[PDB]
Amino acid sequence: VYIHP
Amino acid sequence: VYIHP
Amino acid sequence: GEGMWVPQQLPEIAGPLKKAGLKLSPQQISDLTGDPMGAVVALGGCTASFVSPNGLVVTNHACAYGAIQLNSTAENNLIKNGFNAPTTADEVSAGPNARVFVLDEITDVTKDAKAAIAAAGDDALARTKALEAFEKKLIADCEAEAGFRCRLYSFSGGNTYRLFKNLEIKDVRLAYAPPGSVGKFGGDIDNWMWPRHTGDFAFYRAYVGKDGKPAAFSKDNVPYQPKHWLKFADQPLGAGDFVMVAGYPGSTNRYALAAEFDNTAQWTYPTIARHYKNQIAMVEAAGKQNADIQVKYAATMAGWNNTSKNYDGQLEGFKRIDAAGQKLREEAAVLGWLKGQGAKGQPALDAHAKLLDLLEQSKATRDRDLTLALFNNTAMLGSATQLYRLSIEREKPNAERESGYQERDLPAIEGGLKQLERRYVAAMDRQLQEYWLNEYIKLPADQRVAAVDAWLGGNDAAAVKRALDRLAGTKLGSTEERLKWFAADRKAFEASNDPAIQYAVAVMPTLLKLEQERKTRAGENLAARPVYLQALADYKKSQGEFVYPDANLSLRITFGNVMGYAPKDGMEYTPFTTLEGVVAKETGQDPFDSPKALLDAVAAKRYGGLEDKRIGSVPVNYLSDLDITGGNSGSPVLDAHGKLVGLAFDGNWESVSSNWVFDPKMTRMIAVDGRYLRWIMQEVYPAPQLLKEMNVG
Amino acid sequence: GEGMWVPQQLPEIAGPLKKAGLKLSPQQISDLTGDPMGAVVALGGCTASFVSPNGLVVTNHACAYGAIQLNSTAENNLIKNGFNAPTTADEVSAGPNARVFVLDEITDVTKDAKAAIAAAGDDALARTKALEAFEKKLIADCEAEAGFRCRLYSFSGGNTYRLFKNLEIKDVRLAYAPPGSVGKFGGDIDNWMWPRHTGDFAFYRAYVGKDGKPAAFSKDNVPYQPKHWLKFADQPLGAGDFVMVAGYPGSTNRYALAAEFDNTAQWTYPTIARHYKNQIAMVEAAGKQNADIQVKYAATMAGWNNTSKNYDGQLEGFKRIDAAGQKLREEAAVLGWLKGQGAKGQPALDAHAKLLDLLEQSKATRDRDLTLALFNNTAMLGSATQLYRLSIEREKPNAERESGYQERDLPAIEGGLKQLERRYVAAMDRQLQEYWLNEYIKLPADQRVAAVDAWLGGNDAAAVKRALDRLAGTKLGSTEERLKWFAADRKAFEASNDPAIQYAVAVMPTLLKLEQERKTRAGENLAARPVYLQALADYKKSQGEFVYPDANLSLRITFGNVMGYAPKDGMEYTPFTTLEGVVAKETGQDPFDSPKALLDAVAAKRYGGLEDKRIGSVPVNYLSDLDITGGNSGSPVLDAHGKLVGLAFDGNWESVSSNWVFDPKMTRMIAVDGRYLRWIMQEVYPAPQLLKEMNVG
Ligand SMILES: [Zn+2]
Ligand SMILES: [Zn+2]
Ligand SMILES: [Zn+2]
Ligand SMILES: [Zn+2]
Repeated sequence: VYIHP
Repeated sequence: VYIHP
Repeated sequence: GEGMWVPQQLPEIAGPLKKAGLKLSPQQISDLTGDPMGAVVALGGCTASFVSPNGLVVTNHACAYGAIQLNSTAENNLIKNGFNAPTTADEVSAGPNARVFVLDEITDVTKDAKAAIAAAGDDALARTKALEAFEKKLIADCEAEAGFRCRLYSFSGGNTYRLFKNLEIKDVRLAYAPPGSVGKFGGDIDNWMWPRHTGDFAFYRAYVGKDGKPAAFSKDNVPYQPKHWLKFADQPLGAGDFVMVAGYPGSTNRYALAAEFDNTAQWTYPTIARHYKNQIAMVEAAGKQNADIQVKYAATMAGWNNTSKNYDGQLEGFKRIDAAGQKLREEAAVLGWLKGQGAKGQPALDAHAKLLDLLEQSKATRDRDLTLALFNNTAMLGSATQLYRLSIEREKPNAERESGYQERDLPAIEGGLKQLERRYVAAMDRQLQEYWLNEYIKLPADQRVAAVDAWLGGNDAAAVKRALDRLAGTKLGSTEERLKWFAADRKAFEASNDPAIQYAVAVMPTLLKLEQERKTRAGENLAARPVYLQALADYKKSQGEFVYPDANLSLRITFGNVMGYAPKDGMEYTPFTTLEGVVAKETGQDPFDSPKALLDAVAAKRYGGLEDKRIGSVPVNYLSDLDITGGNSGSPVLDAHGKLVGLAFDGNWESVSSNWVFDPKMTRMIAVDGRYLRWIMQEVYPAPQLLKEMNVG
Repeated sequence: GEGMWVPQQLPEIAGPLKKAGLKLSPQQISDLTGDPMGAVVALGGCTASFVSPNGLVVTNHACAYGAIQLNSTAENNLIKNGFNAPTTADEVSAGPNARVFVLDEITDVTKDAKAAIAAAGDDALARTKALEAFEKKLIADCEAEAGFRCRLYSFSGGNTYRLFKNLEIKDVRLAYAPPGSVGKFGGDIDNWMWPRHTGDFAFYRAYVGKDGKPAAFSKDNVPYQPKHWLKFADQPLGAGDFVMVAGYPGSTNRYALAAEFDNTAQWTYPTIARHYKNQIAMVEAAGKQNADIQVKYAATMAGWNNTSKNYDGQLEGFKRIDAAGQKLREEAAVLGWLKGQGAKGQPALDAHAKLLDLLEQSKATRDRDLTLALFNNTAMLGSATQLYRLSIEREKPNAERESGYQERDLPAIEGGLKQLERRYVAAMDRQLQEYWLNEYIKLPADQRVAAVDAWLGGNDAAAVKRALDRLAGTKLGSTEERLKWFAADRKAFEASNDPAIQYAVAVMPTLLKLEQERKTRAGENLAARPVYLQALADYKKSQGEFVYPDANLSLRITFGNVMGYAPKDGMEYTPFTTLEGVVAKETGQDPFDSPKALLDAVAAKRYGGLEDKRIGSVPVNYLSDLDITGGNSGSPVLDAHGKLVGLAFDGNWESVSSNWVFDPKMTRMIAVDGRYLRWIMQEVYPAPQLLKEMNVG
């Protein structure tokens, strides 16, 4: 998923 | 492979 | 699409054939000894086709595997290296039992057959004996012309009988096989799967005497001159294009009682696959340590692996489509439908009751029957039982001898005993006897054989141990001892101290009685089956469903188009694979170890004039919605103009359960593209002379 | 296709946009506060958009996951059950740190920024401090207008600077979330994978004070009235159709030295992946036995899972395309090309050598630096160190306070201390402390920290236990105690007997020294980085390649078309998935346990007016060739007319290596179809109020 870590 | 049997 | 059409159904499929794209007239296709149907030949368990006027025959690597293995040793392994004969004089015998059958004539004999059956009235065993007697006489008459072999086929549960007459070519030679890393690329890992990248092809040549008549192997024989042979396509085959296959599918079980299904799914397939895997594991270990065992057992190993995986696949496919459920639910629907017509539908309903009872009967002894059958199929017990039984049958007039033991069967018997030399190692066979003795003792008391118990003298490691030690004393391990007993009389077998012969003599009465019990079961089936199956066909007709007989090793036509399938949502398999996909699976280790020449030619895009623009490479294998099954390997795939575009060789994983319940979305043929054949023979393992002979080099 | 294009590059993509099928004018897309671009908002690590005039905001479930989790308990678990506010008064706060940022203005400040840097002279640390001071002043000025938060961005290695001003909405509320088995269908098994069947959406509502101006949560607040909002497509999206995304991708490393790639692939990703998988294992095991741990750590666990799997996929994609070799050869080509330009190439060659030395300096202490940062990121040590550092910064004038510790950061700091209440269990944090202690102890002597070694007073399992037992005496476990310390002064920290505070006091001088080293290296990087990266840009352009900056959390546009991709020979992934593919994956066990209403509705073929006749079903997810990365989750996908056709949420497995080397053939966006959002909200977890508000019910 392209959430920002 | 469709050798019999 | 669905259907393994008999040639007598061509009027029914002529329109569908046109719609799918056939551009030959249905008339030209109805000529079974014409162009091109007359090029298509039976091998006995595979198909093949003539591809030159000098008797060149193409089939699969997997169909020729036997012939290849027979000709291999640990130090000259042809399976591994391939084979190429630069001149016809270099071609090697495919073996005494190898055959090419060229169709001569078909005759409907239905009325006669069921008259002879009816004339026994009402005794089950006698009914079987009467059909047997009728078949023998028919075949004896048909085979009066020297060089022909004939066969009686029962279609649709015994509603139709036809007699096939074939030219029996008995000198078959191997002309070419690609290395096994091409012929069987991907091995048992890619077997029954797509994406596939396997160059599954090989060539034979057919030989006859100098007088043109069939004859067994001799250097004085010359190539046969077929009346008809196939030509390679001149148009590139693509997605959506028309394809057809003509060939010899073996068996299907699409007309079956549900209980026949459940038995097969719950007992038959799991049991046989377990047994086959256990033997594979034994022979694999022994063969890692012993190259002689490895080459000698390679063909047996290919059969065990292929059938076991097929069964693993059918079981998985039953669960995917709930076959058990569909069977139940259509049986309900058919039985419901039958009573719904009172007097009319009463015979059919009786038949169902009968069949079901016969099934429970065969079920009562299934463990016994299978286990004894396989124990007796090990090399020395098989040889001794077969040879003893022959000595017994030889005492009767030839017409009363059991099928498989008449005069017309002597060549294949003697051939089998010679071929066994290349397929037997005593230390290996000992372990299989051991395996099957362990499985026998493991059986329940009601499931035992008195004669085998006594022969054994106990139920433990010790008895097994003594049995094995005893049997090791046989002389049947040599081809010459086997051929001696092939000629000996019954008295001589009964006088023998050979331990394997002693075993056969000990069990034969039991085997003959079991055989009588089967012939009697079959006799009742012969009454009930045709009625019930005619009803199933009638009901299918009433549902507008497709109606064609289960496969029975006779000539059938399937047609359709090149297309992939969708195994899961979000994906699709494409109809073709390509050269690049072969090299992508390269690991340098069996079974993904292509020849160097292949890897180099692919890296260099040497496409040899054979690239298809639409896929940007040379095609390797392709999917189509044809309806094939075991027996169809080697079948030529023809295009809209009857030209050769490939060879049938496999089905995709999800297809195999269609043996029982046909699924049109997941049922595809996997074929090797004629362009890949040509490509391998140009760039990888060259055979310039064969390409020239086929007018493509 | 490739490119995370800055708005200022619209002129250069106007042509390509039109050719791909955009029917809006480019000028219309140029207006970043107009229709539709002004609907697109940042969330701080995700993207979202307005979809109603009354402040309704749609994003991914993965983006709202923290908020959903903050409002969940073991007894009333909204991650599991979903949430739905039947009226706006039922909406729950998303948490004090939740934000919606609405773009107000962008300004180029490149000239001024670079003059501030130049004025520092030769010294690396002054150069960092000059840029910091520049940034703080600029931001202070920008933020003089109440309600606005500003951000300075560096692009292309310091070659361009722009300031963004955003309206900062500070009262964000949860309006709707589907159940977890929809929002995260397939869990971590399907994460980073196609085929994908995930309903990854949720809705917030943005609130402001009655005076129109941003405010923290209050029952007196009312919904924000956005200037622009998106509309749902009235045309069915199909394969090949144009799509574009605007959003906020976080970071890419496509401009990087070979050695920076090498270190990442060889050390950074495998190290982090291992540490994350180790912690996942402990927390998973504990949460199995304690439902309060399971719910409190769910958001952290989602992060660890998502990151570690992403890193695994990157490592695999590097091997698939030989990224190491690609980077080695590109760099040799740029260095050759520079050497070729004589004198005028020299400043970039020198920059390259300086960059490489700075990387080496970094590498010498990497294990220490990572291990200490992550030990200090457990909940109590993280709290203690952050709050002790704030008490130090509070004694300086605000303009001189470290960024993160200024007055403008106090809301976030405080909100984080409160949020942690729903994200901490002592017995879980202890195990995490223990993990990191054991990793610290495996560091070699030259990677150790005197302060931590002294505090530990030993190097074995006993000392570890004694330290954990000491830290367990902290009182920072409670929200009220953390807030006390949030306001306390430096002296109060240095007098404390709280053992976590004592740790912080003891290690703080060391953290401050490490920070100065990092600022020093950053200052050298300010000198070298823009010169080399400009050379890289110039070289790419001489090669005719696309030139756009790496992602840096600022607004970008990407565009392309709906299309699948080919992962290997003989197969293709189709652009869409469908409802029946969701059901096909059902197992009744997490993560494949869809809501019963979903399974019912699909079985009954209730498509709700949303069927796309071309796929035979309601579309669920789709692939396209857009160029997105972490931070794009939640971005609207627009069609040719600027209508909403989906939300961006993931990449396929093979795409993730594109962070370092872009592969056009295997790089796809995975988006959730607007129709599936609507279908879920009609048939499965109904929200008729929201559908009506969006004019689709
Ligand atoms: Zn034509
Ligand atoms: Zn002898
Ligand atoms: Zn239009
Ligand atoms: Zn206190």
